[PDB]
Amino acid sequence: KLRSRAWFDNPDDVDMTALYLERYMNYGLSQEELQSGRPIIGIAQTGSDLSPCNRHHLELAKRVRDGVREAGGIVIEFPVHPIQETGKRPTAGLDRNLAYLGLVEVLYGYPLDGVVLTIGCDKTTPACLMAAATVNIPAIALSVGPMLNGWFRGERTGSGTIVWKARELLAKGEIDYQGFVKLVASSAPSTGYCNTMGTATTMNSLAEALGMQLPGSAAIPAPYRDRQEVAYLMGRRIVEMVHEDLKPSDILTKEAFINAIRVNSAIGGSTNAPIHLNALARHIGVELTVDDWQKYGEEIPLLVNLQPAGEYLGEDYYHAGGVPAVVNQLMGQGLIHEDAITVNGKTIGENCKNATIEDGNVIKTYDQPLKKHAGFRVLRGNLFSSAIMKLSVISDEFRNRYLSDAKDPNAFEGKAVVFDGPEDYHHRIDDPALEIDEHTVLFMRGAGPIGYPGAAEVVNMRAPDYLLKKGITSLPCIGDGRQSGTSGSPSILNASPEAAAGGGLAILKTGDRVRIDLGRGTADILISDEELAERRKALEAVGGYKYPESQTPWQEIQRAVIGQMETGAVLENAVKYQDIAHTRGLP
Amino acid sequence: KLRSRAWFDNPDDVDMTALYLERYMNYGLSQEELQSGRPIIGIAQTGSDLSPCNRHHLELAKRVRDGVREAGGIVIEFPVHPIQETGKRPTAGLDRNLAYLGLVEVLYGYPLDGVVLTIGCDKTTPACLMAAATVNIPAIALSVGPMLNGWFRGERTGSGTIVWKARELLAKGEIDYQGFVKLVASSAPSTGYCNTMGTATTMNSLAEALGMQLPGSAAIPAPYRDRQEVAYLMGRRIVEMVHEDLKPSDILTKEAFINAIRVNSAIGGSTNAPIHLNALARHIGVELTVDDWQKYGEEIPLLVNLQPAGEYLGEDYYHAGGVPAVVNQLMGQGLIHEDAITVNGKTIGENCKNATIEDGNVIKTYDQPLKKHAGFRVLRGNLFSSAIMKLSVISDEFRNRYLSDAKDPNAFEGKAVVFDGPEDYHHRIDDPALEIDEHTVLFMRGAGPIGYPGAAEVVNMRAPDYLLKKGITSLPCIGDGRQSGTSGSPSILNASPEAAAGGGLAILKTGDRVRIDLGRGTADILISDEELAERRKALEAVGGYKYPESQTPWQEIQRAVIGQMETGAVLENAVKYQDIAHTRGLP
Amino acid sequence: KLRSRAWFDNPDDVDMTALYLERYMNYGLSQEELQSGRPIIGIAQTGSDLSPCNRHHLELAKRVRDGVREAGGIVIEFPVHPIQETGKRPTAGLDRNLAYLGLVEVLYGYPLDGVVLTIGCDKTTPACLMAAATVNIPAIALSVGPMLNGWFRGERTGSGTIVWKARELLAKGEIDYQGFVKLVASSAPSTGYCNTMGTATTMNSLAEALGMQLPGSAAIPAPYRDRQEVAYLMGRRIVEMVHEDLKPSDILTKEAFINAIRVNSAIGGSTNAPIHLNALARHIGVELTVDDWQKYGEEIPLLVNLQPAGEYLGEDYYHAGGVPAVVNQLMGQGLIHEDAITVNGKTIGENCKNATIEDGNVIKTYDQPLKKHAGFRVLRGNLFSSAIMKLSVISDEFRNRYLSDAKDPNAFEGKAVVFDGPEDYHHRIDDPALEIDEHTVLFMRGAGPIGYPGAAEVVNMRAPDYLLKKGITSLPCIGDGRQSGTSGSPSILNASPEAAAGGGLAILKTGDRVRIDLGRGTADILISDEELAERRKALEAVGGYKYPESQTPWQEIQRAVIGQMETGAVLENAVKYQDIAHTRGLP
Ligand SMILES: [Cl-]
Ligand SMILES: [Cl-]
Ligand SMILES: [Cl-]
Ligand SMILES: [Cl-]
Ligand SMILES: [Cl-]
Ligand SMILES: [Cl-]
Ligand SMILES: [Cl-]
Ligand SMILES: [Cl-]
Ligand SMILES: [Zn+2]
Ligand SMILES: [Zn+2]
Ligand SMILES: [Zn+2]
Repeated sequence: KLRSRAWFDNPDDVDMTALYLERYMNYGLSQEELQSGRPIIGIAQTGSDLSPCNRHHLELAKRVRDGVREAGGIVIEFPVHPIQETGKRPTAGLDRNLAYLGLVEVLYGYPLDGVVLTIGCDKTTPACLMAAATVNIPAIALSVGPMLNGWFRGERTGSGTIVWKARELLAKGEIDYQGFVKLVASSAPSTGYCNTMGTATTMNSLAEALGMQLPGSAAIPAPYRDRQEVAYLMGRRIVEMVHEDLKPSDILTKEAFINAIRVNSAIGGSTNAPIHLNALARHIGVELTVDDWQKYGEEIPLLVNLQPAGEYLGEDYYHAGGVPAVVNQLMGQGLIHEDAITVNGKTIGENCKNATIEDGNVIKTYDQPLKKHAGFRVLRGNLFSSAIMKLSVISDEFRNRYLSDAKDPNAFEGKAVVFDGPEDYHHRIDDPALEIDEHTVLFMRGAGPIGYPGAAEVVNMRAPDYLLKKGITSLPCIGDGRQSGTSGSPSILNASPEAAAGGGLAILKTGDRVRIDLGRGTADILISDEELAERRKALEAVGGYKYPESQTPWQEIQRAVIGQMETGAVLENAVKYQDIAHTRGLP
Repeated sequence: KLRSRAWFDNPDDVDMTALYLERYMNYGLSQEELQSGRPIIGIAQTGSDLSPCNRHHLELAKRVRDGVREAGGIVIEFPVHPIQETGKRPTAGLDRNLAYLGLVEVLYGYPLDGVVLTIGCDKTTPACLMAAATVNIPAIALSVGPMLNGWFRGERTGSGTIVWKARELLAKGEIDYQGFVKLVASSAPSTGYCNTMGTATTMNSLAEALGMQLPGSAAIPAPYRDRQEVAYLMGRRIVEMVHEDLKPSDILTKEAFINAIRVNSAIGGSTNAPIHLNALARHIGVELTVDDWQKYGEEIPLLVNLQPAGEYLGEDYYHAGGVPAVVNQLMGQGLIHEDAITVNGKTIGENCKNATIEDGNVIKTYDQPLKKHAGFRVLRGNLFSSAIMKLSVISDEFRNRYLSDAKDPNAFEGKAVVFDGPEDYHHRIDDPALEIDEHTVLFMRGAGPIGYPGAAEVVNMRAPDYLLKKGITSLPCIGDGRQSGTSGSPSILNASPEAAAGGGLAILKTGDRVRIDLGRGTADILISDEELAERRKALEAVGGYKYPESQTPWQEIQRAVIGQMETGAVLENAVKYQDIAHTRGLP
Repeated sequence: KLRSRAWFDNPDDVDMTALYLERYMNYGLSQEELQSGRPIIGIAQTGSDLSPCNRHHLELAKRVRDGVREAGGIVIEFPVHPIQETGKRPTAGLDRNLAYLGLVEVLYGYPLDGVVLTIGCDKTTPACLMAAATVNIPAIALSVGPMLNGWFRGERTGSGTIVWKARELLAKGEIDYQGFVKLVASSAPSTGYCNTMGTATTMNSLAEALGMQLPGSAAIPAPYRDRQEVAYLMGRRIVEMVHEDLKPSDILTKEAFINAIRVNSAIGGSTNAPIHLNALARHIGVELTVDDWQKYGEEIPLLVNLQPAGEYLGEDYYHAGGVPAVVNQLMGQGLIHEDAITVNGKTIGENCKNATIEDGNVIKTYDQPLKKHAGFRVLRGNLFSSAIMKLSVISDEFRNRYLSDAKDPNAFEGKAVVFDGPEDYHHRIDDPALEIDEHTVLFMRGAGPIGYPGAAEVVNMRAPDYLLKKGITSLPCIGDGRQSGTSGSPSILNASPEAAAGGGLAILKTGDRVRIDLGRGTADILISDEELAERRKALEAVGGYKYPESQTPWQEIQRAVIGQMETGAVLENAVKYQDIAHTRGLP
């Protein structure tokens, strides 16, 4: 019944059994350990020098080993392909699908009965969970946790968030280029990932909300001894999960994805969460669209008072009660599917029914929330088939300026300024010839999965310095790229199809009038449908949208099969491989 | 001039520089270390629990770190995707190209000025060297080394080789199925890779002969303290190589490949060496064909008395003088390109001019060799466009039986028995209905890069047990797969194109007369050219050669671009990416 | 000039040089590394499973190694004998002198040119510094740092301090015996030592004030990446200190001890600091008495607002500016000997001249201090030749009750209740027959270096529960033992000579009137000098003071040479060994 026995204890094939035993005993494992029906537990290790965010997982694996051994298993630790958001060029999103490919190969083709997935930095959570979904042997995820709180002259400084606030304090002469480095260094005072509500905190929280972590695990800061005890408890549990055959497909049900969509809104989750969870849904065989994110999550209020939306940081999120406290608030409104089973063998409802808010400054009750209507809205129209807007970081300046007109409520119109990539933007934003005022919507195209190739976090553009000196902070930002989860920009992201894939962004000229109507969920460049096909005819004639040639073999290989962000930016030909450890391997 | 400064010390982009610094300082590296022009040295780490052969590299990296620090560099250790020959299913050759892809992405897209490649198990050497070739920043390779000698009742037992000798001592009732495990376990008495002249010993020796290791490094057994001192010396040297900009393209010249072809013959190298070095040649932009292997290497004699061809093991190879002693014997005949520069900054001729044979039982002089004419012969004909034959392991039983006829010298004819994969063979070999005698040539088809998908080491087939009980040991083996380097079978391997790619093997019927003529280098099934196209017409009509559907996304992705073993079984669309760290990234 | 060459590079003795080289090369060190005049740097490692407080030093040593290698040295890491305050029975003070003995043997008898001392838990700081003082090769100390702040329902909880507050919240029915464990576990949320102003924080701060750490090093919490960068900087510096021959005797001058006495008062240092620094003074050959502590430190105000005296914890102490900020406040009053050289090669005055208070809630200015007159007073009389009183934790309840009488200001009298050890006290304190009221001074005898043997932290006795239920919290505590540095008890400690050494405590009967006069610095049992010798005659006649027989060989060996706490509780025959690396070895 244990698939590892086909390698280490196969009486029908004496020759090959002796071959695997010989190699896997050369650092002291005994024949009896490998031939006594003990679960072989992989640790999918994401920590290294090259991934500082996840590096503490090298130490946490020691506690995992204690739990596995004690429970009767054997650990085989092995590496996941490196991903690092602050490091990989041109973009670390290029590499989520590559790490997925390799991890599928290890889980499928080696004698592993179960796996501990070490998650942390932005894309390691989906890469690990996607591969676990495809192979579908029992799997449990362990967050490494955020860095400790940053401290600067008595105030909390958040990683990532302090950058966008210092990039406006530097571009206004109020901060030099040397003290800019000190204010940023203060925000990374320990090991762990981003300590704001960035993509990493989002995805690790959602991994718990999905049922893939022990309750309370996601929020624990990396240097806390609580993280080390949880690592041990997961080592014990994954062995029992093997005996129970508790698989990702048993846990990652539609109602688990619904719980995660609603927790995402309540915690202020990143605009990257729909990309990664739609990816995961497809790889486990559950249907989940961008429209589901609006349907289940748009009207959920924001409860977690964390930067960039709020004031506090990861340590405070943990002390306040973390994911269980958030789930418990949603349970009080009947907005949690409480019977969804989780890795610890209990339902999310049983795990969270007694979770209280332990700090009311950091986590708000549902009825007195931090902000209402904090989910995602999907915008459609001639600009793109889908894009989403981060409603949780709309400020009162943005609300009072743009969303306050009696002629057209919850809607605005303005002039469009288009940049073709982040380099084009960084060379034209401060250019006074552009005449960027209070009625301008900046566009960023060519930054999607195929165009960049990435996709890259380049949409949260800053206003020109002649507008930031007058007092205009945030401006409408729309693009076919992404943004950092730590961004407090209420941008219109993830436009699908991208420009390089025939999206309407490809034919937008700077100076065209555009109308973003959040009420009717539309996003159109105000032009003729006749002139629309004329711009597209001239495009196909002069060769399609222009974007850089591939620079590596993987760039080229991935560009030929990758789909759009709307559906997870997955390798499209990989999705047919379902439950491959048990369906012999699938089409 | 150091490419790492674009990440850690880029005054034009203050924002992003602060971002990389923040993350890479969170385990204690100082700003000064990262912003003082110090070479950033990657360690491409191949050791893990999942790769027992290479696992000691986790410990060797400590000595590498000492050398890099002392020389003024900074180490960033990161993982290579796991490959393990005794472990990966269905074949570890499926994963050489996947590890290549990921390592290209790390070297190209991270702030690395140079890299230490940790090599060992069969495919880690080419995977690491291929990726280093594509990116072409300074790189040095470190072998982990073989396991210690096996000992069984006073005799040396070799890993891999003891299996083929116990698989014939078990299939003849002279060894049970429990004592079979003990005789094999004795051959793996420490950490390290195979201690015979297998693929790992071959490829690690060739890496030194190519100029990519310090002289004397390849042969050192893994547990020897000499291995730890060499690791430190390489850490020092890679930093100097960065200052000198000594690149793989400077070292991997045509004449380096010629030196390796000739060292391969002298050491008894594996039939997998042409696949991996033709791959490496293409990835560095040097021309190298299977015909070059015959042209430069066929007539070189066998000098190393190691199992499977000979008697001794890896420790003895090291004590006898290792690669330098072999090179020095070839230098005495003027058969080494002595001016080829190597990683230590000296030519291979200067490194080896004083290397002596220290044990004459283990390494023979050129003039009194162990065997003559020990290289590869290329066979062509209607069976395949190319295949090679391992001349160094032809026994006197094989020579006296097959290669001793006055009607046709150095040639034989016989009946063909075809198996479609290793499973078909293991179900028909002992079948008495086959009537396999002294005039039978067994064929193995469907085992190539696309068919298996692998390719897999399945050609060294054993004779039926009714022939092994009479006294017939080795039989002619021909196929479109590979064999283990530890095999003493003089097989005809690496047939290109494979059956699944339209090779002549696809239309061979069991019972057809075949003629292998080593004199004229031909290999034909004795049939009509008219009937040849008829069998092929019926094939294309009934759908092509049959082989398993892909089981994973990577299997499918790789099958669409992988080429044939004749030209390295590389990803064909990857070869256009040349010197991509300096040519901006290449087409 | 490097003493390590007598081992590794001694041309006069070829035989023995080859012997040491052979052994120390067996894990890969080269002959050239050991025979090229490179400083051999020991790391005196105090971390282990058995010493949780110091265990992170096992990880910090990696950064130390980077700095030593980079600077041109070689690291030899070796262990210090385990000491652990929360762990060793019957007392961890028994083992400070044993760790000292062993570390002297390593530094003196091995080829070490310099040493990094890893300090942390209470007694590792003096044990390491004492041994470094005796041998006197260049030495630098590295604190591991405190644990992170404890958090319980929105409030800071300190390790050790939360115990004394929960031992009074448990002994009053307001806390059960299970929730008692949770409130204490919250105070230890990471690796590191006690996060209050306990003995560890005291001694590590004083090690910096003495000049034995890089400026700013003492206060850094253990999990902060700042700790890892400082570890690296010390590895670099110790190599330069070897070239400069900057020795403990150059740094630990009388004026360094004066700086530490005054910093001790300003930070609220533990009553154990005089024991350990008088020990260190004697081992380096500087004169320092308990009277010096009063003379130089009594009138210094308390500036650090840390538990137990104040509100904050170790992280806040670091953010506020740590030791340099405290030194800078004392410099502003001319109370620092600013020209005392420190390990980094600069004077303490140059290192601290620009150190500012960064959080005014945590560190107070000298002129608006937290409390005045916060040092130690020495009490003498017929009870003991010396004892000290912790003036920084005298509460207003203690001040208003006891130190507020017009008949005798700053003085009190009361009834004496004597317990013979902690076991006797724990069996009699709550006994209602004792009738303990507002005019009772509790005594603890038999707890000194010889009696316990310890000495043990047993003097901070709690009031009976019938007094704690009425409202009487703190009572006068006097004894020949110690107390925890985390104690907010204004006790009279360290009585010398102890009862078991003939101190006046040995003849004190319960019920005797005693008069503690802090004004005249006297402490007498109000009895006749005639009756005093009568009680002592009856003692010597009936055999001396009673105390347990030795339980281990070390207990017995130490009892025969150990002196009293007044003079450091050192091995008295060890003090004559001065500068033994250079004076051939001393008498
Ligand atoms: Cl690993
Ligand atoms: Cl905090
Ligand atoms: Cl619902
Ligand atoms: Cl690694
Ligand atoms: Cl041997
Ligand atoms: Cl030649
Ligand atoms: Cl140690
Ligand atoms: Cl003074
Ligand atoms: Zn990250
Ligand atoms: Zn191997
Ligand atoms: Zn301690």
